Amino acid sequence: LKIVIIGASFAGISAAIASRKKYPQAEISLIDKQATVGYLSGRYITEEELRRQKIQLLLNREVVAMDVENQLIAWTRKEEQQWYSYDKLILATGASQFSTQIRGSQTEKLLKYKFLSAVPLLENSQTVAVIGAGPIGMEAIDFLVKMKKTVHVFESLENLLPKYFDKEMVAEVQKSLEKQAVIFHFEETVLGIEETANGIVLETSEQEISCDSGIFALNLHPQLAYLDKKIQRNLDQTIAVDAYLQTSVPNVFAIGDCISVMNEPVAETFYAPLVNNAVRTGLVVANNLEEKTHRFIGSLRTMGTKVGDYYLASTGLTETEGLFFPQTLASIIVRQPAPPLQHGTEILGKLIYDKVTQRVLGAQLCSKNNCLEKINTLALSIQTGQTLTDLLQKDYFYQPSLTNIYDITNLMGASAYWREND
Amino acid sequence: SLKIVIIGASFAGISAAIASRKKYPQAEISLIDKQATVGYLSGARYITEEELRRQKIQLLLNREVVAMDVENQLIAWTRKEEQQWYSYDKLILATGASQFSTQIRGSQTEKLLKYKFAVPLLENSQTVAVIGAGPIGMEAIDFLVKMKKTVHVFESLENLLPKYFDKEMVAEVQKSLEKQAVIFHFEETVLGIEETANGIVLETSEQEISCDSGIFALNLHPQLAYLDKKIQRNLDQTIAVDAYLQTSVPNVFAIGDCISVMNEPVAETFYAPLVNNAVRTGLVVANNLEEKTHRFIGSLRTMGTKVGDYYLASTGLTETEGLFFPQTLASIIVRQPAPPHGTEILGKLIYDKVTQRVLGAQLCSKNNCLEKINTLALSIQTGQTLTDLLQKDYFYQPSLTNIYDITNLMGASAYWRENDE
Ligand SMILES: Cc1cc2nc3c(=O)[nH]c(=O)nc-3n(C[C@H](O)[C@H](O)[C@H](O)COP(=O)(O)OP(=O)(O)OC[C@H]3O[C@@H](n4cnc5c(N)ncnc54)[C@H](O)[C@@H]3O)c2cc1C
Ligand SMILES: Cc1cc2nc3c(=O)[nH]c(=O)nc-3n(C[C@H](O)[C@H](O)[C@H](O)COP(=O)(O)OP(=O)(O)OC[C@H]3O[C@@H](n4cnc5c(N)ncnc54)[C@H](O)[C@@H]3O)c2cc1C
Ligand code: NA
Ligand code: NA
Repeated sequence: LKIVIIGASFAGISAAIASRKKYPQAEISLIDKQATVGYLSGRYITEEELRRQKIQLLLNREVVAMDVENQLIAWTRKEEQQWYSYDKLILATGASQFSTQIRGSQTEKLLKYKFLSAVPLLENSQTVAVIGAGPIGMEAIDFLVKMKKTVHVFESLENLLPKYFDKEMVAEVQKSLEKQAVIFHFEETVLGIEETANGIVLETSEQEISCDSGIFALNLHPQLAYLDKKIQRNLDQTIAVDAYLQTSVPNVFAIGDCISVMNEPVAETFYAPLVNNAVRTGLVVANNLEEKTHRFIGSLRTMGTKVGDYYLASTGLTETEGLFFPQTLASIIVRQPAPPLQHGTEILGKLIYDKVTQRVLGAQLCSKNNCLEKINTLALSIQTGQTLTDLLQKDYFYQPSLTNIYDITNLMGASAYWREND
Repeated sequence: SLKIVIIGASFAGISAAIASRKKYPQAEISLIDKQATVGYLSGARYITEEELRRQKIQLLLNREVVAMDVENQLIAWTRKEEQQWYSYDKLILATGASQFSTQIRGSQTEKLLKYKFAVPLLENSQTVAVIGAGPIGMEAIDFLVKMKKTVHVFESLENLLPKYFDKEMVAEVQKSLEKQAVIFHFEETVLGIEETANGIVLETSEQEISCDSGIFALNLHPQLAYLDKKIQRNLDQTIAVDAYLQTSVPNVFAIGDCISVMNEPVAETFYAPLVNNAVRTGLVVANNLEEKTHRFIGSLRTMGTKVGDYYLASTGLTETEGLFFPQTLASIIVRQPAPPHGTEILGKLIYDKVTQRVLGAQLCSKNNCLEKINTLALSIQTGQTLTDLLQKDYFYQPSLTNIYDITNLMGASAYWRENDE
């Protein structure tokens, strides 16, 4: 069996490794347009580790073409094209193509994040623009605040990390950052950028702002030129796959940032470019290369980070995006002093559930205490179809010096349950 | 005007009271307890009488229930050596763990202390004995080591926290304590205790050990003398209940420590007097006083603690516990350095070899990863397979987690390992 994987990153390396365990005999090739793979960027595994695991790393080769019916792909190394055949093809190409509707976005003064590899332009900057307040955006605001720069943040949605939190859950986080030369512009889109000799002017749907330079923190898209046209694609240009991560054509699969994941209990498609989706989809394709053995469970955009002094975690549907779903969403917020027997710092928890079915659909957490791991529990609760009643009584552990009497996770479900009984 | 009466104003009882109020804003709710005060911890106030009072919860303290009549629905208590009767529409039994019970000869010695019932007897002792290496015993040892006493630990099972960990998982914690004058006697049961003028001698299945005093760290049982003999009970004396927490008689329910809980997947009925079992059964029973609406999920004996520099957590069946079940169980150990190069996180996963259903987990590390046990517990209690655990959602962030969560990894490792075979 010849398993060929295009993309030697999180998704691809996971698929490679997972494939090696399933098929100890199979010939496995990992292809990538880079000099070396194995490290995080802007060193979790060594080429020797892939090698010890009988995985051929064909680097410096950029895939440029495909032939689905003859089952071949073509890469271009040292100016010379070369075709390669496959029995199974796994697309783990990620998303790095910069595609915007911003006029004059090709300014060298507008840094495109992932390509980051601090930098002269930023150090010589006093005021910097950040386009996008998603996870990538907040990371940039963080490093810019450390460098003591003035920051202008542009976000089309209502609040910071909009796809993960509802306004009230991060209102304090924003104020916190506002006291640190961070200036927010929500519900404002960057329409164009004028390059001056010593800076840039962001032309938004509301005004013009001056900055010395800018960081593009919006989600990039999959560079899928090499893609065979017979392969079904989604409107947003991601590759369409079924619950087994197979493309619309025989012997070709796609994982990670290539595809659009699904939040099943609410059967809706969305693009969640996260490391956990990359690792999970990769480990799973490996068991569906010949037979539809294990359905991908889907994604809930589960995330956890730290913005300043605040630990923030999120998973599932936000109440805000509930306007676009059939479920009648309801929510409750719980405040409970941190685990040292309710004496510690406040922990804010929001739970989103279906008001009719009482199924848990989303959760948000904000605190100065690092309780982030609880998001993995809340995520599991939603992913297994629990109701307020189930969450309310799930097992949890108590220890007078380590926890509170009743876990905030269980309490979130109970509080919602009680409120639903008037 | 439903009159709900709750005997026992502790974790279980107070939870039932709170929950009963939520469900019945217009109900008469009485909380009865033989103590003077309520809402204090043990082992500094988690609820004030003023609080329960504000929720219209009739606090009837200094009253000890000594009898009840199921047929006519009444209970009787002794206040100031004068009996009194009280009626109820719904009665919730939430008394706790008090009764001292053991077949040890001479256990009546005054030199053998019962944990929970700076002590003179212990400070005058240089060598103290602890009977039981369960959670209660591990705390006594902790207390004793801090007082710099020499400790002799007796445990019928194979290792410390036997109902929570298999031998290899706590081997380093044992050595850790043995450097602090703790001497362990596993697979050794105390048969009798001889009292001397200045100490005790413990007759064991293997030898005789001298100590100045001893601590009984075995689980105490519910004081159910007042119980109407009409209520069905288990062999260990706990009160039997159906999935909705009702006893075998009309309008009487039992929760917390009076009760035995279940691990449905393996059809195991056991006694696990834990605060989490007390609180959950208390909140659930309040919804089944009339119609059976919500089945109590049961318990996995989920636990988390810290011994020395070690954080230990457990949930479900240990490999050793599994040997007691017909179903064949397997396990795998996973060592993952903590995030970002950090200290080792050691986890063991127990699963059904045939169905690949996750059934138990154990964690040990110098890193506080205990919360991960709540997640593993949810995986088991929810019926996940190794495959489900392998791909469950988890969050990643370079400064806080590893690339692939150890919880997911433990499931994947078992899956892959099973594939090799
Ligand atoms: C600044 C930033 C911060 C982020 N922070 C987080 C975070 O904190 N937590 C989190 O979960 N996620 C985070 N992400 C998202 C995460 O990095 C992605 O979800 C993840 O990289 C996806 O993995 P992948 O393997 O699918 O794609 P990639 O990691 O992009 O790998 C794809 C590989 O394919 C190769 N390739 C592409 N096209 C071709 C071709 N035509 N021919 C040959 N090879 C090709 C590339 O060289 C690349 O190595 C962040 C992203 C950015 C940009
Ligand atoms: C040393 C020690 C350490 C422990 N550590 C932990 C731990 O770390 N984590 C954990 O989860 N659990 C721990 N536990 C167990 C935990 O304390 C119990 O599971 C919990 O207290 C049970 O709650 P309950 O409300 O059912 O009973 P209890 O808390 O025992 O309360 C019963 C109440 O009923 C009253 N009562 C009894 N009889 C009568 C009567 N006849 N009439 C009127 N009132 C009566 C009593 O006054 C008492 O207040 C520990 C126990 C001990 C001894
Ligand atoms: Na909706
Ligand atoms: Na067995």
